[PDB]
Amino acid sequence: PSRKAKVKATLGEFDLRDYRNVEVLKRFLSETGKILPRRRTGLSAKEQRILAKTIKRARILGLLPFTEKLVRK
Amino acid sequence: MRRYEVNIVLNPNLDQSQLALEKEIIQRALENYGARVEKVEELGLRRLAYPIAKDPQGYFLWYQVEMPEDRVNDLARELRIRDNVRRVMVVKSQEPFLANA
Amino acid sequence: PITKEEKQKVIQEFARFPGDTGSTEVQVALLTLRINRLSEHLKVHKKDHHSHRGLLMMVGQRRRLLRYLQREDPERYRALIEKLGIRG
Amino acid sequence: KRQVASGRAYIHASYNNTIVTITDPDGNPITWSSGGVIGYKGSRKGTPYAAQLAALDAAKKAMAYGMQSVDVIVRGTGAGREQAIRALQASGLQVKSIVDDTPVPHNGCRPKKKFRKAS
RNA sequence: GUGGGAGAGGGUGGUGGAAUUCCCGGAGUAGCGGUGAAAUGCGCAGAUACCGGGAGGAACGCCGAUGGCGAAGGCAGCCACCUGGUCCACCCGUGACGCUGAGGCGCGAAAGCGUGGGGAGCAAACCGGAUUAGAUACCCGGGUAGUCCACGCCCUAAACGAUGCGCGCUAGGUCUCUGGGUCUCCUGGGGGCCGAAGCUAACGCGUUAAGCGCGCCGCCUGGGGAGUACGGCCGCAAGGC
Ligand SMILES: [K+]
Ligand SMILES: [K+]
Ligand SMILES: [K+]
Ligand SMILES: [K+]
Ligand SMILES: [Mg+2]
Ligand SMILES: [Mg+2]
Ligand SMILES: [Mg+2]
Ligand SMILES: [Mg+2]
Ligand SMILES: [Mg+2]
Ligand SMILES: [Mg+2]
Ligand SMILES: [Mg+2]
Ligand SMILES: [Mg+2]
Ligand SMILES: [Mg+2]
Ligand SMILES: [Mg+2]
Ligand SMILES: [Mg+2]
Ligand SMILES: [Mg+2]
Ligand SMILES: [Mg+2]
Ligand SMILES: [Mg+2]
Ligand SMILES: [Mg+2]
Ligand SMILES: [Mg+2]
Ligand SMILES: [Mg+2]
Ligand SMILES: [Mg+2]
Ligand SMILES: [Mg+2]
Ligand SMILES: [Mg+2]
Ligand SMILES: [Mg+2]
Ligand SMILES: [Mg+2]
Ligand SMILES: [Mg+2]
Ligand SMILES: [Mg+2]
Ligand SMILES: [Mg+2]
Ligand SMILES: [Mg+2]
Ligand SMILES: [Mg+2]
Ligand SMILES: [Mg+2]
Ligand SMILES: [Mg+2]
Ligand SMILES: [Mg+2]
Ligand SMILES: [Mg+2]
Ligand SMILES: [Mg+2]
Ligand SMILES: [Mg+2]
Ligand SMILES: [Mg+2]
Ligand SMILES: [Mg+2]
Ligand SMILES: [Mg+2]
Ligand SMILES: [Mg+2]
Ligand SMILES: [Mg+2]
Ligand SMILES: [Mg+2]
Ligand SMILES: [Mg+2]
Ligand SMILES: [Mg+2]
Ligand SMILES: [Mg+2]
Ligand SMILES: [Mg+2]
Ligand SMILES: [Mg+2]
Ligand SMILES: [Mg+2]
Ligand SMILES: [Mg+2]
Ligand SMILES: [Mg+2]
Repeated sequence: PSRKAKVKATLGEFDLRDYRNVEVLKRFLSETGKILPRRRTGLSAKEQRILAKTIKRARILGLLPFTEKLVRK
Repeated sequence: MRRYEVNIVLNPNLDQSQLALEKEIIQRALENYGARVEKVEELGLRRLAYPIAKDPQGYFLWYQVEMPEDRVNDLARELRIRDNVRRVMVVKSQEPFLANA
Repeated sequence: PITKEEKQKVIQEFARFPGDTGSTEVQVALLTLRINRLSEHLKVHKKDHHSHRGLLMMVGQRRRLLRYLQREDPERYRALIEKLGIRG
Repeated sequence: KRQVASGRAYIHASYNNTIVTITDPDGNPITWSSGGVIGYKGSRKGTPYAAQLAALDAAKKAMAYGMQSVDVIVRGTGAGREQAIRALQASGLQVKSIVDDTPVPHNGCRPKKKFRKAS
């Protein structure tokens, strides 16, 4: 049910369309380089849709990873 | 005449002279396509999330400019000829969309 | 695209009177500008059909407006055709 | 005879066979084992017990090179992955980290008919 | 018209990473693969597994959904350019300029055809291995056209909501997309579920009508024969109407 914490509630004022801010977009990624779903981010439809393309831009720039490796399995 | 943002990631192993020459070529190409610069933010070398050109780091440059649209792509090609320049991304400027306000 | 300055230019050029923004002549002139722009866009990129359909719809709308003008006042109809250079 | 004393261990586990390859921290292999290395020949290679035997055999072969600490790397979803994990975990070799690095594509190539109804 | 809005709507160019295959090198040894179980196959000319580098083609993981867009087919990495449709607010302009639509014309998944190119993966036909009473199959190892691209044809479908288009009227509740606003909520457009009246043979439909009405087009008149024959038109052919 993802009752741990919401990324939006665990954050303050920030720009969703900013693709250069890495320390904020790192929080929206999972343990892997995948994009967190709606239940983890706690965003809306439009917010999630903008976040998707901004994360893709940050990945192409080389700031966010396309994929990572799971640890402690 | 639209407003754009240019992100240029190049080799962080360049010395000051080679970096100065690369930035000189960048400014010269911007003048050759009529790109009026409004501001600039040079973040320096930063750690990449994945190796680009066999290098775990990259030197970043950002330019907010205003230029005619018809040659925007035609400018991007000119910035990809330099072997030191390894990433060029041009994005139309957009107003910030703030969340949790 | 079509900026606001060109739109206001053609509107004030084909306005029946200062303030008129929706008369038949203004609509036909705007449709003609859009049609010429789309034809110049479709000379190249000739594989685009979804915009070709919009071109067909604009042509039909302009033809219907010109038919209405022909029915009501043929003088302004001939004047509009002479100013825009339509019908070949 | 290299005396590595610290390396990595790749475990390629499939529904038909599980193979363990012990390499150096740079990826170059030293020794390895699988279900075919053990007396098992046919389908018995896709067995968790066979995977345990292969892991222990590769571990004992790595003992010849005097290796103590390992970094396990897991690839592929097959019967016997966790059994090989538990075999290498208590085999004299110190397991420092377990990493699942199964290569997942971004829907690039078309799979076989056996793996169709997907992309 | 003015000012705003959202979108995998379309076309062109460029560009990103993961993966598969192949090649080069390093390291390394007795099998890998595959199945209910096996064999063909590949491996001492050193495979499989591992690391690094290179090439190439094709498709875009998470986001992603019961979601969005389009007239339908259909559209899913990213960036730029060109471009279509659409919604809302203001009540601003024209002043019935509207609806439908036989023909005509254009678009039209996949497969197929022509020319040229491309060809990694997949894979009709086919070459084999198994299975079986037999296996011209399901299973397994290979593999051509093709899938891909450009241009030109082909007009088919479970082309499906099995529900033609437009307008008006007729209880609501709830979920959601997207605006606007006095932003508990109201209002507009779109996508779902449950249901008033009502309809239906029933299942079910029910402000996204299959309800109540109106306008216009298409089509049906028992089944097989048969979407066959003949004729005509179109098509290089396959064939289609
Ligand atoms: K053999
Ligand atoms: K849908
Ligand atoms: K050929
Ligand atoms: K609102
Ligand atoms: Mg370069
Ligand atoms: Mg096996
Ligand atoms: Mg699009
Ligand atoms: Mg080799
Ligand atoms: Mg083989
Ligand atoms: Mg082979
Ligand atoms: Mg042999
Ligand atoms: Mg030999
Ligand atoms: Mg291989
Ligand atoms: Mg490699
Ligand atoms: Mg090739
Ligand atoms: Mg999905
Ligand atoms: Mg729609
Ligand atoms: Mg469909
Ligand atoms: Mg009025
Ligand atoms: Mg009046
Ligand atoms: Mg119509
Ligand atoms: Mg018709
Ligand atoms: Mg077709
Ligand atoms: Mg086709
Ligand atoms: Mg062909
Ligand atoms: Mg060919
Ligand atoms: Mg094959
Ligand atoms: Mg086959
Ligand atoms: Mg056979
Ligand atoms: Mg039988
Ligand atoms: Mg027999
Ligand atoms: Mg081949
Ligand atoms: Mg042929
Ligand atoms: Mg359907
Ligand atoms: Mg229908
Ligand atoms: Mg029927
Ligand atoms: Mg509604
Ligand atoms: Mg119901
Ligand atoms: Mg009733
Ligand atoms: Mg009932
Ligand atoms: Mg309807
Ligand atoms: Mg109705
Ligand atoms: Mg009869
Ligand atoms: Mg019949
Ligand atoms: Mg009949
Ligand atoms: Mg037929
Ligand atoms: Mg026929
Ligand atoms: Mg005939
Ligand atoms: Mg003929
Ligand atoms: Mg035939
Ligand atoms: Mg035939």
